[PDB]
Parts: sequence; C-alpha cells; structure tokens
Amino acid sequence: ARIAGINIPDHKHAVIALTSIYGVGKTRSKAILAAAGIAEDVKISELSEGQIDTLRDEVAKFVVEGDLRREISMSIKRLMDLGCYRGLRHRRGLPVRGQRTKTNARTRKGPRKPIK
Amino acid sequence: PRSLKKGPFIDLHLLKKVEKAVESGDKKPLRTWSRRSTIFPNMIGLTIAVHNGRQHVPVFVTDEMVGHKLGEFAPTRTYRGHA
Amino acid sequence: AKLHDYYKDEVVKKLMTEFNYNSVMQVPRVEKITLNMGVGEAIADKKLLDNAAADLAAISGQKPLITKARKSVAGFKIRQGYPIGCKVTLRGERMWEFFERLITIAVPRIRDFRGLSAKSFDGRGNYSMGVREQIIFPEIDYDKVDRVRGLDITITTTAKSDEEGRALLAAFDFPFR
Amino acid sequence: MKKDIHPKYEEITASCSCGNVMKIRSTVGHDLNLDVCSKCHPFFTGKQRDVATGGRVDRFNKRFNI
RNA sequence: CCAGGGCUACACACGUGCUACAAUGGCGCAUACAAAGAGAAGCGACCUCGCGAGAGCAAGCGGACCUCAUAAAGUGCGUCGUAGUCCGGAUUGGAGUCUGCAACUCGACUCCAUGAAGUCGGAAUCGCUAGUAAUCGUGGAUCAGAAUGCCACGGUGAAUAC
Ligand SMILES: [Mg+2]
Ligand SMILES: [Mg+2]
Ligand SMILES: [Mg+2]
Ligand SMILES: [Mg+2]
Ligand SMILES: [Mg+2]
Ligand SMILES: [Mg+2]
Ligand SMILES: [Mg+2]
Ligand SMILES: [Mg+2]
Ligand SMILES: [Mg+2]
Ligand SMILES: [Mg+2]
Ligand SMILES: [Mg+2]
Ligand SMILES: [Mg+2]
Ligand SMILES: [Zn+2]
Repeated sequence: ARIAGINIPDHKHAVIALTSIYGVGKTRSKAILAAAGIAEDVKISELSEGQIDTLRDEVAKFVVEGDLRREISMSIKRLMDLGCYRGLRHRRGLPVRGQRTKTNARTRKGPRKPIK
Repeated sequence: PRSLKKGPFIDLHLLKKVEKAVESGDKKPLRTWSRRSTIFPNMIGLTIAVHNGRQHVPVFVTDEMVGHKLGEFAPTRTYRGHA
Repeated sequence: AKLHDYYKDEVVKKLMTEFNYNSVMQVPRVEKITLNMGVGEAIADKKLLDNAAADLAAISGQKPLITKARKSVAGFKIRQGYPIGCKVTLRGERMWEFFERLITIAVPRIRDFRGLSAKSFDGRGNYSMGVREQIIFPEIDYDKVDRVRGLDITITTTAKSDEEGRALLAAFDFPFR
Repeated sequence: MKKDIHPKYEEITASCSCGNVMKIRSTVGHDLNLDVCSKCHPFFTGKQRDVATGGRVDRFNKRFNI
C-alpha cells in the first residue's frame, strides 16, 4: 500500500485512499481503477503484488505531488512579477475572484486584527 | 473569458495603431483607452500607455502578456492604507 | 562493502587520468561518513533523546555517541554538560554499506527529490549535506513513528581542494543535478 | 566491535519495481520491497521534461487561427 | 454631448440572511407523491454530438391543447462506523461555455486540481398557538445576462398554554 511517492492509507477503500495523492479526486481515481481493472470497494491493503505495480503506470501520466506543487508556485509567482491585476492581489493578501472586501474577506486576510 | 469560436477581441483602431507602429518602426508611447482589447503578439516590444480613468500609464509588453488584457497593468484605484 | 571494490579497480584509474597524478597514493579516497542528530529538545525531557537514538542506530547499525555542550550559553538555554545530540562514526567495511544504500535506496525516496547541490564542499573536499526526514530509510516503520527527527551526512575525504572531491564522488555516480 | 552493545546486522535482499533483486546488509530483520531504485528514478530523463516552460505564443495560436 | 474610471475600494464597527459543524447524516443506485404560475425579438420535444454548462439540425404552441417541467424531503436495497472524517464547502491554479459592440477592474455557470474556518457558540436577544412553528422543494416579477433578496405555492408536520 504505497502509491506515487507518498504513503496511502491501508484500511481505506480503493478509490478513497488514492485521493491522498496531491492531484486526484473522487472522479480521477475512478479513471485509474476502471482502466486498470480493479473493483472499487476493496482496500489498498489486500491488493496483490501484481496490482500495485501497474497502478502507478496509471498514476505516472498525471501531473502529481512534486510536479504539481511546483507549477502552482510557478503560476502564482509569474502573476507576481508582471504587474497584472491578479498578482497585485496575490502580493497584497486581498482576494482575487472579484469578491467583496468591505466585509467577509476573512480567508485571504486571516482572522480579525484588532486596532492598535 | 470570451468564447473561442468567436475568437479574440480587439478594437479595430488599436489594431491599426500597432500595425502602423511596427510598419513605421517607432518607440513612441501609444496612448489608447482600450483596456478591453486583448494583446496580440505584434504588440510585443512596444510602449502602449493605456488609460486608467485619470491619466495614461505606460506598458512595455514583454512575452508573458499575450493572453492578458491591457487594463490589468493600468491600475484604476489608488490605496496606501488607513493608518 | 560492495562499492569499495568498485573504487579499487575502476574509480582509481579514472581519476589518475583527469588530474595527472604521479603516485598511486595521491588519488583521493574517503575516510569516514558521520551522521549527526542535533536534538535540542532533550532539555525539556530525556524521553525524546532516547527515541532519537533508537532511530539512528537502526539506520546505521552502530551505537550512537551522545554529545554534550562545549560551552554554556543563554541564548539557547543550555549549561556546560547537558546532552544535546548524538552521532555515529562509520569507517571501512561498514562505511560503504551505508554509502551503498545511500545513493541507491535511501536518497531517491525523498519527497519531491530534485537533486543535490555541488557548491557544498567547503574548500577542502569534504562534502556535507542534510536530510529533512528520517522516514526515507527502509528501516523505520512509517506507522511506528511518534515524532519527526532530522539529521545530516558528512563525507570526510582526502581530497586536497574543492574540485577533486566533486570529481571523486562523481565517479561514484553521485546524484548532484 | 563490542559484541554486546550493537544492534543486529545481516544480509537482506531488496526488491524494487524496476525488476531489481538487489542485495545489501541492513538492520531490518525481514525482507524489503521498493518503488524507486537508482536505475529507474526520473533523475536523468525526469528533470528535463518536467520543467516545460512553454511557448507563450503557442498558447495563443493553438487556441485559434486567423 | 462623449470615452475611460467610480458607485464593486478596505487596519475596522453594527443590522438582516444563506450554508454548515454530520449517522434523524454524506454518497451511489432503483423508485412514489404536488400546487401555483409564465410564454412571440417567447418557451424551446425528440433526434445528434459534448465529462458537463451547452451546440447543431429543427417540430410544438398566443396556449386545461404545446412547451417551461425532472418536484424534493420520503421509501426499497447497499456502503462509509466517530477521525477535522467518503462531514463541511470556503479559497486559490489551469481549462471552458454562454448572454452580450464589449466579461481586466466588475457577470452567472461547467469540468478538473487545491480542500480554510467550523465539532452547536459568554452575557444578551428574536419569531411562533395549528395545518402554526419546524422542514423540503417549486414558480414569478425587475431582467440581454446577473437572487442566499422580495413576492407567491404546495408536500411533510409537532411541543405546549396551570
Ligand atoms: Mg488528493
Ligand atoms: Mg459614461
Ligand atoms: Mg450601491
Ligand atoms: Mg458585532
Ligand atoms: Mg462532501
Ligand atoms: Mg446513508
Ligand atoms: Mg447526450
Ligand atoms: Mg480546524
Ligand atoms: Mg466538488
Ligand atoms: Mg462528534
Ligand atoms: Mg425571471
Ligand atoms: Mg434574467
Ligand atoms: Zn516503483
């Protein structure tokens, strides 16, 4: 029970425990096992040793754990240094997707700062 | 974003301005009120000073500014902080 | 010591070419590989010092030597003589059998492994690198852990300058970049 | 070495996904399974393709044609 | 009169809401049950593609005829078995669709990757006496597009008043 450079849990089922990978959800893991040919409600423990081999050849084509953490950090830092409207909001901690910042901007700004 | 069967959007005048800029070959700052036009790859390497409601602020287009729009580099509000 | 016979037969004759040595004793070799856990949180309790030495003894199969404070400083809140770390000195037959698992088994298991630096040889051949995770070794069980440690590697060698030690380890196909 | 203080140490045999059945000496006690030997890991062909900085103009002219 | 900008700004303060903190629940699969409405530059069957919002070709109706239109909670079966979880959905990355001269400021929606706070809330305070409260859907007006708002409708359906 070790898929894609991380450890994936033992006693969770097939499609659920693959979602520990940074890069798959409930849908894309159904694409893994329907292509490979495994039923979806067995655990990742008591999968045979001819089953963990090919399962990463399904995983390797996706842009995953280290390959996906870098291009997001490359995307956001590319928005930083052009001078676009998006990157100004990425370097000032104020949200990007149009939302109201007069009130309810408590995620990008963090919880409430008292006046000092 | 605009649809892809429609294609990109640009003003007909700024397309004629940049073409007349490259064909003549100037580095004069083109001032244009088209924040809603998408930048074309002939606009790379030019100074195009797009308006922000108050004045004209220059933009020298590098490579990574192709699929963007001109208004993103002309900030239209102004803010230093409250205290 | 698998890789030591590989040193004797093929790595020596390689390095004799590219540096024009005029004696068989002049070619570089490695002396020792030292593994340090600086465990500063033992001043709170000895409980975390005891389980850090169970890690690094299982990794490299010798008993670890507990180090002590050389001088008593207040910026770190330690006296003179508090146990503040451990270490293992590996030499000879047991040295290459760490270095066999190192550049084959242990190092490519690092999460987001990109490769190692090469400006990191401090002038006189000695390479020192640090690892961020004791989990990477095939010894410690991933579930039996309790607290994450970290250590480093120090490959002391008999290279004269900064250049000969980079070329020494490159003939052990070291994973630089 | 001192015959009492040290942990056990013995030849084990390590198996990887690259088809390697490799022999070391290690303090595990049981046998070993691997995923990345240093003969298969993306270190000599992986860092090349994974960058993919990409042509900015070809982002623009793959979308459409004038 | 015109173009762009602003009415959408944010150390922060209060009022009204929606969604939550899970098993009286989440997901998957099969499957029963409404009322009230609008519709011509309008609503837009089926067929054909598309992971999907949609697109193509294009009938049907100025309407108890036709379409909008599939009610949902529920029930049958199956799983997950108390974890920040197969709970929660914010938030950001890359793709899109659409209406619209025109979606950077400053639209809704789709698909995929990311997966915050939150485990029932101090003092204080509000609504409600029966088809009420609670609950779960559904339509409409403003309107090119843009409802957690406003107005309207049925399904389930209590506790208690010395
Ligand atoms: Mg995941
Ligand atoms: Mg005006
Ligand atoms: Mg207003
Ligand atoms: Mg308040
Ligand atoms: Mg959910
Ligand atoms: Mg259930
Ligand atoms: Mg279809
Ligand atoms: Mg929390
Ligand atoms: Mg989702
Ligand atoms: Mg609980
Ligand atoms: Mg309407
Ligand atoms: Mg409307
Ligand atoms: Zn493998």
